[PDB]
Amino acid sequence: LFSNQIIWFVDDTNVYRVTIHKTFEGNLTEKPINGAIFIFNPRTGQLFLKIIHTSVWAGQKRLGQLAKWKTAEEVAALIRSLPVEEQPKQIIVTRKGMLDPLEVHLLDFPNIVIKGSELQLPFQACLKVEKFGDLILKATEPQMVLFNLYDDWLKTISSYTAFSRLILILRALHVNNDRAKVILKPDKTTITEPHHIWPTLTDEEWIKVEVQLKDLILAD
Ligand SMILES: [Cl-]
Ligand SMILES: [Cl-]
Repeated sequence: LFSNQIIWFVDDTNVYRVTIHKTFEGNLTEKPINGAIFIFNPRTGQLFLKIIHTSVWAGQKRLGQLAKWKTAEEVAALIRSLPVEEQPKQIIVTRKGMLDPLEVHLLDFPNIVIKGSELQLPFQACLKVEKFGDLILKATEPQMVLFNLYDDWLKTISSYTAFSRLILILRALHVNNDRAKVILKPDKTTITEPHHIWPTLTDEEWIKVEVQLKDLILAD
């Protein structure tokens, strides 16, 4: 990572989502709720959040499988909307089921290398960060929203350090949301700016937070 090649991580985990309910009659219903594709540039912190509205599933079967294909279609659509100089050189899919759908959808983009990964990058943790969760839940149509997942960090730290910090945050939220949120609020006065994702912390506070997040992930 981090060279002069544009790299995107693509996480399709959260595209097809449902609420499972046991009815008074004893049967399970699985009603879809809105999902999202996360498309993430680890060098710049750019996130393209493509919100997937439940209308896309209307009249369809095997929604989990179809979701992989929907994701590939949407990644291709995003690429086509961008100038060539902004298109990724590499796409790293977080789940192996995306490899074949994305290959088939990107045949017109011979410069783009697609590969899988064993990295633990749980963008699903973002669903419990209110500023994404409510946005996704309340959407009434598909849309794409841009974010900067590194806030103002790159003013003083490298892309490598920023990526590592983000991964620790996401993995810790994933493992234990409530404890991660406490670690990320070290003082009564700790705030997150309205346009930021993460809290405003001193350098010293971040050092302590990063060790605590890592320990939380290790405890599993
Ligand atoms: Cl998969
Ligand atoms: Cl969109």
